[PDB]
Amino acid sequence: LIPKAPRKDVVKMLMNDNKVLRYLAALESPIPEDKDRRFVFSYFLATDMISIFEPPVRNSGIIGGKFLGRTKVVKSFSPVDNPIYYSPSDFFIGAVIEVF
Amino acid sequence: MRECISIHVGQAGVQIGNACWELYCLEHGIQPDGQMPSDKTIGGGDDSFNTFFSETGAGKHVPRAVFVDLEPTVVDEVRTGTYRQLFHPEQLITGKEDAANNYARGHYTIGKEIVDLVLDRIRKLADLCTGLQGFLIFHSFGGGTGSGFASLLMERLSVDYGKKSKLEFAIYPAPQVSTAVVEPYNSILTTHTTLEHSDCAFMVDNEAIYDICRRNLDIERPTYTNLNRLIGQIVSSITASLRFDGALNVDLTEFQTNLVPYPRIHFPLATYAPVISAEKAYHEQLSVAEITNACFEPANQMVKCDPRHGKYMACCMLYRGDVVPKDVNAAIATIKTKRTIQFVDWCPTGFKVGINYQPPTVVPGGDLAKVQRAVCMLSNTTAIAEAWARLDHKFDLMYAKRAFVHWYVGEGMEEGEFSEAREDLAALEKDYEEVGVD
Amino acid sequence: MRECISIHVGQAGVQIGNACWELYCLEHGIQPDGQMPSDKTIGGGDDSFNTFFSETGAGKHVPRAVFVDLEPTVVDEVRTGTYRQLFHPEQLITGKEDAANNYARGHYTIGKEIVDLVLDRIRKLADLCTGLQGFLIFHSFGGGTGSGFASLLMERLSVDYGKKSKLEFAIYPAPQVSTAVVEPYNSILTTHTTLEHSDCAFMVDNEAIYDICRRNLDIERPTYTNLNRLIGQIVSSITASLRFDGALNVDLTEFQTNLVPYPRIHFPLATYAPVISAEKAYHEQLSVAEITNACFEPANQMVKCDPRHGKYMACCMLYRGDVVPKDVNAAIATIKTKRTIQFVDWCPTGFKVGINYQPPTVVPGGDLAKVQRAVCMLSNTTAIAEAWARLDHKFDLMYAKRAFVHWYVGEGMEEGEFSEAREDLAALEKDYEEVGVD
Amino acid sequence: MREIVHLQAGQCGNQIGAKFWEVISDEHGIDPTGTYHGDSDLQLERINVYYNEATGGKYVPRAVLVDLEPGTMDSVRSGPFGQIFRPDNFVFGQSGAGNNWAKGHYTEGAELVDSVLDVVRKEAESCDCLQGFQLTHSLGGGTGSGMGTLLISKIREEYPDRIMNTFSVVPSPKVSDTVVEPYNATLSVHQLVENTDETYCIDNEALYDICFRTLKLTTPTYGDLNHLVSATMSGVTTCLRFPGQLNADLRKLAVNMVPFPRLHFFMPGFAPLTSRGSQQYRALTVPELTQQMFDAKNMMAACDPRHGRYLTVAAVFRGRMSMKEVDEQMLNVQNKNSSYFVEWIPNNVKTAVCDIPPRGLKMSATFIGNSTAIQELFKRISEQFTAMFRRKAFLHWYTGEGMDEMEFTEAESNMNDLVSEYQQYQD
Amino acid sequence: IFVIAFYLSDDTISVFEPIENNSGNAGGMFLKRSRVKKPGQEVFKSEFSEYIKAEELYIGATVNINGYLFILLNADEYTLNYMENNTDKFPYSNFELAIQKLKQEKSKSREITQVFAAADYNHTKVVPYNTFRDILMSITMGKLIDQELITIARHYRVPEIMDPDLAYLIARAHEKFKKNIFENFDMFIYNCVYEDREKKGVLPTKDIRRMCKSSRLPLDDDFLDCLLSRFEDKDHQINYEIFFSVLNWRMNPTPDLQAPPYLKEKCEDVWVGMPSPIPVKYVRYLDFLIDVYGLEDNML
Ligand SMILES: Nc1nc2c(ncn2[C@@H]2O[C@H](COP(=O)(O)OP(=O)(O)OP(=O)(O)O)[C@@H](O)[C@H]2O)c(=O)[nH]1
Ligand SMILES: Nc1nc2c(ncn2[C@@H]2O[C@H](COP(=O)(O)OP(=O)(O)OP(=O)(O)O)[C@@H](O)[C@H]2O)c(=O)[nH]1
Ligand SMILES: Nc1nc2c(ncn2[C@@H]2O[C@H](COP(=O)(O)OP(=O)(O)OP(=O)(O)O)[C@@H](O)[C@H]2O)c(=O)[nH]1
Repeated sequence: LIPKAPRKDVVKMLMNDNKVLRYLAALESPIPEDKDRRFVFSYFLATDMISIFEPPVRNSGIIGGKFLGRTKVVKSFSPVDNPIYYSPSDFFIGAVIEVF
Repeated sequence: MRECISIHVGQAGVQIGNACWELYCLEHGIQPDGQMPSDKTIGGGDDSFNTFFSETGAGKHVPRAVFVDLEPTVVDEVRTGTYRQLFHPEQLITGKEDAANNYARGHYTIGKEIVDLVLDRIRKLADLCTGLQGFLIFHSFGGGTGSGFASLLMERLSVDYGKKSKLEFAIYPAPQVSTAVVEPYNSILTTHTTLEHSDCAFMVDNEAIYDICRRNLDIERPTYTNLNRLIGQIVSSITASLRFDGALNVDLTEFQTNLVPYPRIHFPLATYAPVISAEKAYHEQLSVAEITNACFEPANQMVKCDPRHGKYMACCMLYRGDVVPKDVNAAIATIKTKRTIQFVDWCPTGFKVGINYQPPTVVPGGDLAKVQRAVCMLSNTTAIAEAWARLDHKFDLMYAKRAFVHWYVGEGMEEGEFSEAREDLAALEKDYEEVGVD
Repeated sequence: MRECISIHVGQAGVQIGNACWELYCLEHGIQPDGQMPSDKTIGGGDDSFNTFFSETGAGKHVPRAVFVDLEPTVVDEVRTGTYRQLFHPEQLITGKEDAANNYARGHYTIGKEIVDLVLDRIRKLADLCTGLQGFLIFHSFGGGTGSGFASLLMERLSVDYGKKSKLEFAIYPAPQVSTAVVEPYNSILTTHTTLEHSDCAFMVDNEAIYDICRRNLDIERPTYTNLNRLIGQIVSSITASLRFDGALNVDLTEFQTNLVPYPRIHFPLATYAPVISAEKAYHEQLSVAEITNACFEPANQMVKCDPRHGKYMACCMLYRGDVVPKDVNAAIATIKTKRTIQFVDWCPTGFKVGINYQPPTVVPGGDLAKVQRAVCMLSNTTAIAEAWARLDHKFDLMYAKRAFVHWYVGEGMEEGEFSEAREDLAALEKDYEEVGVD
Repeated sequence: MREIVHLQAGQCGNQIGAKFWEVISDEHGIDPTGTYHGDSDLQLERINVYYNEATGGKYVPRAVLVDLEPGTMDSVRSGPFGQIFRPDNFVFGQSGAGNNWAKGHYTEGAELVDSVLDVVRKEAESCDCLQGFQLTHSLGGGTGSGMGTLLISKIREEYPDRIMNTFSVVPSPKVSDTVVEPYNATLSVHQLVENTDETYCIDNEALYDICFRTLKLTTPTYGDLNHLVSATMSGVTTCLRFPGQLNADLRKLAVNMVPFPRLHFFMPGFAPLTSRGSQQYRALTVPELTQQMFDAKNMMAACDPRHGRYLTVAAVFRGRMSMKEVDEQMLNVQNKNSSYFVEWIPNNVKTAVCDIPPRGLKMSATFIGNSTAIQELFKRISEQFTAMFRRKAFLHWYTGEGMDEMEFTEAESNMNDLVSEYQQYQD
Repeated sequence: IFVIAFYLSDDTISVFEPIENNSGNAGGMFLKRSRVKKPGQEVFKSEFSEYIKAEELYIGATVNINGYLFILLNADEYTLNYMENNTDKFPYSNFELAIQKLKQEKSKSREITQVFAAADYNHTKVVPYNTFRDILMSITMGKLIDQELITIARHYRVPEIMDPDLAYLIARAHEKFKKNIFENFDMFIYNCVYEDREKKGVLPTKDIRRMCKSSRLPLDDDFLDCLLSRFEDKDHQINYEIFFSVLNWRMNPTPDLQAPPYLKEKCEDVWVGMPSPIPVKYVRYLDFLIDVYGLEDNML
């Protein structure tokens, strides 16, 4: 009849504050000139939060910086009813990832 | 040529129409699809169907009828029967509102915006026809809607044509049974409005129909299927003169010109003598003398009027099937000699006899047996005055208490008609005794 | 010989062109691919199809039509639909910008630089034409584009060719239904610019087609799949006499000479009598008498004008199928003797009958009937001046307040022409009044 | 060919530019990257009304972003579609907004208008023939107003023959947060109305009321509001890109809607917004479509037109429709409230029928009607401006920037002229 | 050669004529779609006079059209098809009856054998139709009618049903690409041989077609359908790599097109003679010979 707000977990969102993780990433590019766009991961154990970043690369060309702010990317293995956000328990060397 | 247009207004007319056209199609041999078998009778609309069905270049015998109904339930049912491809689509005029048993609700609030359509139908029949001998109007008086809209359509057809007969059947209000209490009100309203426009209005009663049923049909629990079937066979008999041929012949115009005595009084009664069952006709036997005696037995008529409490003045006998004229005239002479019967002076000749040779037909799975001789009897006698006596000393109490008039006045009516109707009826009964006396 | 040129100006013209052409190809069997298998109807490009096609050295039936439009969307959809391969590639002239409901937008800003191309195309058709009876032009008054462009094209082809014929059919804006408050503006502009060149223009109404569709065809949610197929049937009916042969024939020159009484006034009305659906045709009846009665029924028309509010001066019967002169004349004589119609004393007769034996043809996935007797109604009356009174008083207040005039002055319009329009309209008004006077 | 180039200005021009472009891309099946994934033949066919076509099947959105603080530009950049935006178009300055209309109109824009004009005429040359440009900005928002006024002023002479369609957020009457907002609005509205032809007025409070009413979700984001407004704009955009019977032209709408030279300000409304259980509790019938369609609550621009009437109205409907239902509903709405329209032009309604449905739900529509429904808005801004100006507070900043009050006088004069014109025409 | 059209809906026989080149007709239609008298009645009549039925328009026939004796030789395939579909009033087309007819005679078996043997000289496994009809009329003493010989030729025809191969289609493709300046498939094929996303072997064609439409590959959708037909399998997942390698024009010759004239037509010049165009071109003996009596040889 009448809705109500959902519930949040103070244990998750206060205990391990700004616990962050970093990784390096490679991509497959249409253009042959993009073979080594070494990209960086950043994970937050606050809301299973994910962000991705690009370091400036000296004199090789491509501008660096930010490709996407912190995002609750729903897992490609997370159906429309079940919102997983690529639980970091899956990340491993040479993993398989598809976002946007 | 020789054709009549059928009109059925109502709750009260749908099932009887269903039965009668089922009998029609059965007897002419129409397949309920509509066409003939490999026999060659489809044509330019001119063979035995040229009187009832408009079989046209499409090869389908199309009934020349219009049903108009206020409450779409039953008409949807009749379209969801089996003969729907037979019947004509917009000859089935349906509405969305009942007349709610109120004469004036039927005649004023809803009816007027339907007469345009019904007139369009009847005129598009009037253009095609050439003989247009008249109409067969089916309604009732104890009808929630068959009263007022029927009166209005009668008025318009009277004012546009006064050059064709007007035949009316009616299931009359039961004398002592009254399903509705608005029955006396709307019934007398219908009567006093229709007296000065109706050519031949005839009656029959459900109670006496049932009495015949459990008397000699050996049916203690009959139904509508049965009642409507009986009335349909009656009308089939009265139209047999039109359909088939015979030695001597009469027409509905002759009926009017030769049964009603005077102005006003044109409400006679009817009967069908050989009402028996399978085994009864099997090991029994009918013949002209006893069919005459039975058709004039006081109980066999379908209204509770004792002839010995009245006096005969007119009789029309229709015999159908094989017969010789000798016994016919001899038996009617013997009945003339009879001492229990009563003839007034005016009618030394009072017997209109009409013969058709073709036997009456049966309906499959029905009640009536095979028929060798049959008769339709149409008699007019003074006896029926007592029924109107009953109706008036009924209505007088309701008027004394001004009961139920609030509905009519609130939907917009005034005392004028309510007053007038009583002395209209009173003039009717006074004329009844004035002519009954000598 | 007997061949005509079609012009389809505008968003609306080009689509009903597609629909009617989809009709045309069937009754001569032309396939959506435009080639028959091995059988032969080809020859010197000279046989029944030669009225509208010219099947040249590649055996492809080529429409004798032209399609000019401003917005490329619909010309694209028909360049990608089912019939682009048969339609001739660069006949289908497309633009890039609309007309924006402004008359002067199509008449001063865009139509100038396209008229050259279109006139070149029509001349390189006229050379291969031999008989060239005339032009069937389709525009629309409230045309969201085509009105201004049609004005210019029509006036230039009139001035350069003052000897051949011009016939105009156009969907007429509704008495009360609105798609553009600007519609009165371009309606009156087109009228006061066209009444002095148009030989005869014929108006119909979408609401009226719809009303027919849900009274008789039983279409409760039509579109103009349905109603365009209807109008295509209408034009096929008027051109069947051109196509086929028979007892006696009729021609557009006769229409020009014999429908219109006087200069200026050249506005008749069009109707099709036996509009009827599947089951009604299947199991009902049609003949000349009732179909004529129906076509003269006052509500069957495509423009709401009351014949009792009007008076007739001309009528043209187009009887197609199996009809014969005796019943033709009997029906028309009865119609004459009937008194509801009130003919003026100008023309003691008011009728022009035309015959064709070949029945009309059905279309797959359509609504029409296997009708053997069809009749096209083309009648000129006096009931219509009410509509022009309607339009002028629908216009006068809005001009007196001068809504949207800033648009027209910005695109380069002044007000002398707008002033002139209403006295042109009042001229037509008093003209109808005076010709009615007798 | 006819096509449109988009301009997004101010820190909410960012808001909506992001949401609007991403909504259209999702409608057209272009991935966030750009590689077109063709699944609707018609939209592939007519993509050129918005998009150029690049190699391998990516499509630049011919849209240009303008702001002052690089952080917001980088945020929208970081959005899921900043990659489908342009490093080309990423022109921006170095200063701070100061939320200052005066600085924006005279100091900050004086070194940005040049470059942005170069870019816009570059794109105009690049494409064949615009219908015009849609500009999404704020009137209360400081720098959006400061930029947009000057930009439209110059483009006016740049092309006197195209569509300068403008979209503006009305400050919340209950609160403007920024207290100089009434001053900015009075400054902007003058040049806005003077230069433009068609302006959209939207306010945040009514969208919040919708969120309470049918969204009922109780945890809204301005992003959800942007989602709504993106659908709103898409509704009027669908006509050009789509086939079937429909007069698509914005100039068509202009000549069918705008009665007088100086009537430009219009108010939107839109069609089924599906509630908690209405998905399976709502039957999609032309009666109920029109029922909600012409309703006071579902209206979300300014304030109940209950007080006023409707000068003229126009409605476009997406889906498989026919004319009879819109026709008969027009009859019913005219006969129901014979007074609630102006007698000034009988039959004041326009209809349009896009054959193409949205992707997922069958029937939708867009409403747009011009009414006497801005009187209360600018009378409100009148009382605020008068009350704050009578003591000329918060004005030394503007004196330092180089202003004076004669322009304030003439602005309020023109605005009161608008009030008088509305009142004398309708009333 | 006259168009006589039998309208089964009205029993009328339309007589129309096509103009010839440099001759003496300049005519055309002769009989306005009219029911016509049987040419075997009187002027004085008592009973219902008769009219031409559909019983006697057999192939290779005599007829009168009110005077003029018309003779009838040839027929079109669609008329043939409708002929055999329902044979109650058309027992002629039923070939089995001719089977019994020729099965009646036995003695002529070896005689037919040597006659047909000497007819050939190389045993080329075809035979000219003129020779076929002559030898069959001979064996029937001139008692067979044209129609059943036509039908039996139709049945035991030689099979020669072919279609254009890929050679034309690829040549036209190459030249169209030449016209469309986009000749270089360096811009397209390399982009594709990247853009294959999740591939091991072959790919659904619904992807190739859609990426073509996306890239605006210059071609008509009709040729798109044609080539996709010419390169397909049961699942429509062809080897895209060779698909693109072959559609590329890094090696090709260049033919071109003829007229679309009307010569191999049937109001223009092919043969228009007694073997009018040609019904079935060629035919072979041995099957029909075995079906008649081909015993004591091979299996029989
Ligand atoms: N005429 C006729 N009457 C019947 C039949 N069966 C019962 N009746 C009686 O006929 C009356 C029908 O009258 P109404 O019900 O008023 O009929 P109506 O006025 O046409 O309309 P409704 O009230 O809506 O059905 C009932 O009161 C019954 O007493 C029948 O088969 N035919
Ligand atoms: N002939 C035709 N008429 C249509 C079609 N669809 C809608 N209509 C009718 O077109 C009429 C209006 O035409 P306009 O709005 O003036 O169109 P236009 O001015 O030529 O140009 P557009 O901007 O493309 O619409 C209406 O009366 C509709 O009944 C169609 O497909 N064909
Ligand atoms: N995307 C986005 N836009 C917002 C949000 N909240 C408010 N806005 C509004 O967008 C308005 C317009 O911003 P701009 O047009 O960029 O204004 P400006 O001239 O740059 O300077 P300011 O008015 O100080 O922002 C602001 O005044 C805010 O009121 C939000 O939460 N997200």
